[PDB]
Amino acid sequence: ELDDALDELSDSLGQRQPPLDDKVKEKIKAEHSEKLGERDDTIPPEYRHLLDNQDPIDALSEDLD
Amino acid sequence: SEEERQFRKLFVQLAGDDMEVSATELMNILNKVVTRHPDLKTDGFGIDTCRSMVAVMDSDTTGKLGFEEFKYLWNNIKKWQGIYKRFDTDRSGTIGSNELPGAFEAAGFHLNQHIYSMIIRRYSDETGNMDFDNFISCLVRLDAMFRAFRSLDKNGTGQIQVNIQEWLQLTMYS
Amino acid sequence: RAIKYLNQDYETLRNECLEAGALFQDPSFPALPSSLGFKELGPYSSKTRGIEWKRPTEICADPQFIIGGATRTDICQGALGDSWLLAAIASLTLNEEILARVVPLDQSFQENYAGIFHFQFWQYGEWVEVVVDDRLPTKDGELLFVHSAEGSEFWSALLEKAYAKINGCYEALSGGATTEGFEDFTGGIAEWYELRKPPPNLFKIIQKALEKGSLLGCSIDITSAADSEAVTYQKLVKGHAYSVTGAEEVESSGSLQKLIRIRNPWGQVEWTGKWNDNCPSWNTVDPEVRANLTERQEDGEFWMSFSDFLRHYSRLEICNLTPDTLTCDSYKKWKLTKMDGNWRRGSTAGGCRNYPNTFWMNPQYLIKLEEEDEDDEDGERGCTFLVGLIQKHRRRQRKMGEDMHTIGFGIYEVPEELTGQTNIHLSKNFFLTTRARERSDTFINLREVLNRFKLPPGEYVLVPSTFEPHKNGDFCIRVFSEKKADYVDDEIEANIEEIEANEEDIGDGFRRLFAQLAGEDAEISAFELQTILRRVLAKREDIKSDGFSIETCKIMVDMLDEDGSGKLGLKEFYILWTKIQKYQKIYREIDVDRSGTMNSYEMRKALEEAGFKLPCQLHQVIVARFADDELIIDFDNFVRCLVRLEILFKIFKQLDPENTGTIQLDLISWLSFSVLGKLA
Ligand SMILES: [Ca+2]
Ligand SMILES: [Ca+2]
Ligand SMILES: [Ca+2]
Ligand SMILES: [Ca+2]
Ligand SMILES: [Ca+2]
Ligand SMILES: [Ca+2]
Ligand SMILES: [Ca+2]
Ligand SMILES: [Ca+2]
Ligand SMILES: [Ca+2]
Ligand SMILES: [Ca+2]
Repeated sequence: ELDDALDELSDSLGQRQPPLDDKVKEKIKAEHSEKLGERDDTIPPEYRHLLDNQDPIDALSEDLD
Repeated sequence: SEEERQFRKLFVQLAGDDMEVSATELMNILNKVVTRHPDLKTDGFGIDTCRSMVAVMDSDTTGKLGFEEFKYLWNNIKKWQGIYKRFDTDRSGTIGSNELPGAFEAAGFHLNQHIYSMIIRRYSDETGNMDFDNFISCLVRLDAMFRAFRSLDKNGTGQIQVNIQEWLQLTMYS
Repeated sequence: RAIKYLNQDYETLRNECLEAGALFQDPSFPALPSSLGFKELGPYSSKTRGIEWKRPTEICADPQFIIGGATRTDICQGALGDSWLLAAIASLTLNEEILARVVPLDQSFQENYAGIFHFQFWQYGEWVEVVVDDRLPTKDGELLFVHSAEGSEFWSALLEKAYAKINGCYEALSGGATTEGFEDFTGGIAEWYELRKPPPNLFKIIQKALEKGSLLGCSIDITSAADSEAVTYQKLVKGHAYSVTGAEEVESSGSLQKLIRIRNPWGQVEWTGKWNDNCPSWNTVDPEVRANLTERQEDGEFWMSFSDFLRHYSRLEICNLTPDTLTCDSYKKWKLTKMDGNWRRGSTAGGCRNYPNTFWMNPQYLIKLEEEDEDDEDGERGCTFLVGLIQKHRRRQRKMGEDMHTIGFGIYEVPEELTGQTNIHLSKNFFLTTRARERSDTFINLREVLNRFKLPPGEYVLVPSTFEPHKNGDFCIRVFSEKKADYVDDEIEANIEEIEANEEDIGDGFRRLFAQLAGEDAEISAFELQTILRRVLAKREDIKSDGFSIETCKIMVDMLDEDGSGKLGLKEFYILWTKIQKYQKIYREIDVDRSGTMNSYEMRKALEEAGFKLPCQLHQVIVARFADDELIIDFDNFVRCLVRLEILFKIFKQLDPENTGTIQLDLISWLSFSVLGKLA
């Protein structure tokens, strides 16, 4: 009576489910890409020269006075 | 009027490295802040609630609140907190079903008996009394859906028409 | 149709400003140091001193949006390393029809001027409209960044601002592949050539690409070039994007000369080798051919012989408007499948196959190749497809000192016994014992890795990853499959399994159980339901939830409360429990890592498994709001998500009893249906 009903709801959910070492040992190599414009000397000289010439909670709590 | 420059330095300290307040951080900010205010009774902001707040403010789809998003949310909370205190006329720290209409009205949500009753059913568990966190949560949502309507009613007819995609995209936030 | 970035509507914001007699001030990308940068152009960089944001109307009295057309000479680099973007813009100007989609050509400083402009960018499978106010950074009265060779022209300046806006700031536009700009201006498909290993007939390929409206760029590898000299003795710039703007064959003193036209987005500093603007060998060409091809002009644009091009440049980047390779002599039919995903530390961020302990945690994607789609180009028989894995919003991470991840993907055959059965996840031991049938040509820190493949008909699993594990990022995948003669999916569907809840279906056993759970009033309330769910979940380790919220239970009640009782009677609780049984069956089956929770990938699978055919934008919306900051959804939120979605679909069909695309609502019932749900 009630504890039984809950056990029964639970049982109705069912039962779940159901080691190896790396056999193929597949390996991947990484490349780095070229980033165009990343170097400062790829910017026009003219525009290079142009460019180169209470703790917080208390403060907020205070907004709510 | 540079409450603005002071609030910018304020946001930078709580936002941390990414310069954005996440749901987790916002949960921490809000819980710590309402700890100070015993008349703003609440069982806490959960991550569930805070994530919902971030979702609906998340204009740029970063998953966190940037300055402008936090500022808007905060200013709403600042306004709504005062509404809350004003219309807690029995000073119980919560908003009852009799206190609710006058408080949603003052926030700019002028509903009817039926709507208020459905709000009280959906957002009040405490015998028709609404916590500070449920209250903020509900108004954030109302505000979001209000903005959504205004934006979709561009001709200003008082009528929107949505397909299934925009319908689910707007309503699944709330 | 096109996503409105930040929910800003151009015509709405322009019209309000015009009616207000105001000029637009964008609150989302304000005229402040934060919009410039974060390090080299941040608030604390001395390079930012004296910078003032000026509207074009503040720096001249008669600004033009476009004058003399929108042409490549309108794109001159300023004080930012965004050559990749600018070469993209320059190339785009050569295809007027596609240029007109990125740049609404009708904008003006003279009519309906309100200091607001708009642009359109392709962003990871979607077109996106971006509005900007016209305040542009200046120093010493001059535009600091991109500017037109025509001083009073502002379209390109405004385009670069709009593109800076979506990336957070201008400094974030520094460094990249020209393909990124090409793509964001076309949604096209990349084809890349290494010039040290070029295909034969590459000059014909280049000519064909240009004829066809493809966008072309080239560049010189700088790492493996004069350490600290980017500018070579022949005035070429290394590590810098150029546009390829033309290709002609000319007869020169009796000899055939293949010539390529190249543009430096500086709009200045040109090749000084053979065929430069001042080369005496132009006298050697027919006068009218000379007059049509060449001008003595410092504009960044020059000719060189194809031989010199091959000896000097490293790479040709090409963005075609179809998935068809340029080396093919016919057009094919194509199907795009767009998928999206997320790698998140703690769950889906598995890294590549070098990391077999976590590799199996990556999201997996089905690629089905059809017998009917078979072709035999190159004389190989199989199904042609392209996979392009693109990592998203990576420039916004620059502030964090984060850049592009090293990305790639592998393709695996699914075992015969597993065939025609979606929801499958290939295990760790599967990867430990079986090699990829195909992989990406490399793993590399490019925004996109795009490869062309041919495999036999069947079902394959694509595993996209970063190289190292525990890297956070969003991605999307484009799969282009070659097709025979079709004209699979484009619609939004809820094909959910409906339930038997007639009195005949419900037996004594369940009736006894219900009566025992309902108590004194013969009905189950939300409070009772929460207690029930708290209690049954307490018995099960395999179903994680942070308790079960009363607000979730209230929604479950309302979903099924067909009489108006406000509580659950026999048949209503039967439907509910049957739904709960299905929800947790799905949840546990799809629970690959047996975490007791759904990561973002598992949730996608569960939504499909529950019968929802949803676009990616919906899926992302679901993980936001229903997931935590680790992008994990527990059982409480899982049920809330699926319950709400079923509610929303059904509210939509109803209000639309005759299947038209749309629904009509006023503010009162909009706020009512979106906030309070089940009402009708
Ligand atoms: Ca943060
Ligand atoms: Ca945000
Ligand atoms: Ca009260
Ligand atoms: Ca509460
Ligand atoms: Ca022009
Ligand atoms: Ca020239
Ligand atoms: Ca009862
Ligand atoms: Ca009922
Ligand atoms: Ca899991
Ligand atoms: Ca939860």
